[PDB]
Amino acid sequence: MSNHTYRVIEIVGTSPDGVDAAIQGGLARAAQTMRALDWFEVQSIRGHLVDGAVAHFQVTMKVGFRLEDS
Amino acid sequence: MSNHTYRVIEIVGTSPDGVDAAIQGGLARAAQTMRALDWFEVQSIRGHLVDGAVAHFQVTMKVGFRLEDS
Amino acid sequence: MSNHTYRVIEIVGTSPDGVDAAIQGGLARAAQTMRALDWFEVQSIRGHLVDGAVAHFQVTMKVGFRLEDS
Amino acid sequence: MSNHTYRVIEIVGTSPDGVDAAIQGGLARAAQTMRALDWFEVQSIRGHLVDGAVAHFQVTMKVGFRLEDS
Amino acid sequence: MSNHTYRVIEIVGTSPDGVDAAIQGGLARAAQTMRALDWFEVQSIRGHLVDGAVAHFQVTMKVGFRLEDS
Amino acid sequence: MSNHTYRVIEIVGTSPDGVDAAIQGGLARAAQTMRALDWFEVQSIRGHLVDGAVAHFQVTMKVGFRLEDS
Amino acid sequence: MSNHTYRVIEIVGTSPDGVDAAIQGGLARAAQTMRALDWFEVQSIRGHLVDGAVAHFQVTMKVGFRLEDS
Amino acid sequence: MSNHTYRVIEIVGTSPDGVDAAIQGGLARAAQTMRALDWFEVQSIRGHLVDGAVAHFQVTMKVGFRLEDS
Amino acid sequence: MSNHTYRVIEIVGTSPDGVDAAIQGGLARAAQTMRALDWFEVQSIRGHLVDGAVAHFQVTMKVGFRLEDS
Amino acid sequence: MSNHTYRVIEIVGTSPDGVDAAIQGGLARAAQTMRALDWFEVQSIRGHLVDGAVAHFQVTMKVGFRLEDS
Amino acid sequence: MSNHTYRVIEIVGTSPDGVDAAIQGGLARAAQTMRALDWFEVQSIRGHLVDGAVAHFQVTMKVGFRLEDS
Amino acid sequence: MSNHTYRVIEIVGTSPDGVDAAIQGGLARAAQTMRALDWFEVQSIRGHLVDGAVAHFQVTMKVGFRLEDS
Ligand SMILES: [Cl-]
Ligand SMILES: [Cl-]
Ligand SMILES: [Cl-]
Ligand SMILES: [Cl-]
Ligand code: NA
Ligand code: NA
Ligand code: NA
Repeated sequence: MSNHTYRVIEIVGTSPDGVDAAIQGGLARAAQTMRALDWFEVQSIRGHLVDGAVAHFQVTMKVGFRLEDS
Repeated sequence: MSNHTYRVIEIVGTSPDGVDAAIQGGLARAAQTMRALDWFEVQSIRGHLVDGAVAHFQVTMKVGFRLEDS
Repeated sequence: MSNHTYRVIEIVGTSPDGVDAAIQGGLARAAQTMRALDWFEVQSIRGHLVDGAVAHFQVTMKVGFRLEDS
Repeated sequence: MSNHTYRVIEIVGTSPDGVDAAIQGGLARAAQTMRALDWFEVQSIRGHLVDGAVAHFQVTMKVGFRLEDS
Repeated sequence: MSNHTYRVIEIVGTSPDGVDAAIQGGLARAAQTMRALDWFEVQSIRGHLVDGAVAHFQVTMKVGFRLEDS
Repeated sequence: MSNHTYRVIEIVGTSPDGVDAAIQGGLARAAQTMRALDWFEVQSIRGHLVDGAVAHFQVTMKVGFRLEDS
Repeated sequence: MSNHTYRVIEIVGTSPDGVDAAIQGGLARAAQTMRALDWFEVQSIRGHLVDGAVAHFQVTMKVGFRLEDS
Repeated sequence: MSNHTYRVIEIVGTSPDGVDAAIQGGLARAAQTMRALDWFEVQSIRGHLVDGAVAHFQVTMKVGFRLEDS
Repeated sequence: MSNHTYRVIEIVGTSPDGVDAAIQGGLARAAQTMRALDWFEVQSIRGHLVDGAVAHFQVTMKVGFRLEDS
Repeated sequence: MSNHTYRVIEIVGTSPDGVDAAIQGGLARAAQTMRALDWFEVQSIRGHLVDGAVAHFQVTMKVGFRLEDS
Repeated sequence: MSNHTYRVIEIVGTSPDGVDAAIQGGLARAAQTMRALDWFEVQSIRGHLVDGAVAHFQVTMKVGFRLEDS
Repeated sequence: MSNHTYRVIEIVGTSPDGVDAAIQGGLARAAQTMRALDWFEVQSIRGHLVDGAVAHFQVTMKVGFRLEDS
């Protein structure tokens, strides 16, 4: 690596099934329309409540991928 | 949302199961008293150990709800 | 101050009229039933949107007041 | 929210008329070509000067919007 | 611990005799009117001056205790 | 900028008329005897109270200016 | 405790099955060779991606234990 | 500067040479696409190792540019 | 407090006695020059060691005072 | 120094008699078995409470020392 | 050290030749008109761009020196 | 990885020739005695000054490596 640049994106996964589901969900959505993802760093784990249960988990994470062509 | 006001307190949720559990359990007691929980936010994930096993996951949280009374 | 023992709570004042407004309402609402609020400290400035205009600013502030000693 | 996958970007709105103004323009300009901006979050309040008067305030804010899922 | 929840409170101890006195003082006031306290985490050590000496030490700390009944 | 060596100092502007006001006075007062202030950066927004109304906002800001080089 | 002194080392747990597993996994290792660990503290949650899906989570935490005998 | 708006993204610059190189290289690709880079800000300096030698310096950066279109 | 302005500088206080001493000593010299010290704030507690004894406690502080001149 | 390299370990000092004692206490231990410690840095000040009073303070710090000979 | 106080100043070095040049440059300017400097701690590494290259590196650092006379 | 577990130690690199050298220097040492280090992470950049010039930089970072075999 001497000329390998990365782009760091921010997404917020959500799911009623917990942190891992949320992380997993958000990530599939990125890789979906984005080029080979490489890593993710969680920024925060939030949430909304209804009856008094976690309506949905919100896991903000930073996602990195490589840029290439030429 | 006209000009409501919110209250943010800090509860520590605990469970042997894991993070999700600890949070869910923590939010359980908080709601059992309070005034429709609107949102929560994880401050940290700690845990107590006995030997080579997690005794209890400790997920400290910030929960916000309504205070827009009169 | 040698017997002075203060208590710091957290609140989130909202307002469609900016930070100043959001701060002002929150604190007003707070005292409107609570004690003699001494000071406040801004934790974060956020907001919810609709189009490209802030429906309401969200200033969460830590507030403190002198407790009772005898 | 279980399919909701948001994207948080960062912007810096400027204004010679204070924080409120700087925040307002930034977000307006943002949506003026972008999607349905959900929320925003203040990262920093800065400013460039000339004499002893703020030429323009600089509010950098993280902004998020719902992505597309199907 | 599977169903052991905690509440995290904020107090500001004060004393002219230093950090430890301040911590000690504030804590006695909490335990005084509060249920069995469990731990405290210092948040900040501030102070006010008179002749040029620490009029009073201010040690903000977070205090945790257990919630129980049934 | 290769000889430009700036000095960053910290100040706290106060005002009963909100953040904007507090920021404005502080900087004005600063230059009213000091050099050519280049930029400023908000450290914290606080305030002292009386009833439930801010007696004066307290914006502490880091300010910088170009030093002298020859 | 009374005069106990503890060491805080820093490990990183990894697992294909989420935070809990990585947390649990990492500790087991520390326990395999270290005297009764007392507590852990999550420092971060990251993960490598060899594709659209998660290759495996990485939970980095600080583990604390005592030391005294003679 | 009337009331322009800026965009801040995050790139990771890499180089075996060192920090300076990694940043310079990172900024190279960022500019090669974007819209006159105004400023950058280092978020962290990381690096990959093979044995007893630095494989690649990794300087993550925040780059800001213009978005004041219409 | 009409619309005063304050100045915040950073001194490092030192003492073999302990934290309290180091701070008290640090504030001593600061005041011996400056302009009625209003408040202080501890930034960190460090210390130098020779062998198995604390050589000197180092408490870095932020001291604020008046600058509301004309 | 010139080409020295240091290790930073992390210990936790505890004492029934305040911060100083815990700080002092903890170090002594590190010194008891580690080659001339050079510096320490307070990371936190916490404490357990078995009642209204402080059972004992807990001061967690990072201790640094060198390593070179051959 | 029982009565050794320090002052902590803030400067922003600049240079087109990288972080080290910038650090080096800013420091010479301080020591130039200031009394024996003792240490510096980097606060941030920023920069401005022209053609798309680092017009100049900006390294904000905190500089410490001793105060003495009598 | 799959079930790997890593240790993060913390070293400090020093050099008369800037950040790179100190970074490079420090690591070499860790490598001299530690099994194939995998990654490093800059925690700070400081330096001692025995005069107007830099005596030598001090780069403190966290180095990570694995551990597993049996
Ligand atoms: Cl907090
Ligand atoms: Cl960020
Ligand atoms: Cl600071
Ligand atoms: Cl750390
Ligand atoms: Na989980
Ligand atoms: Na460099
Ligand atoms: Na003390």
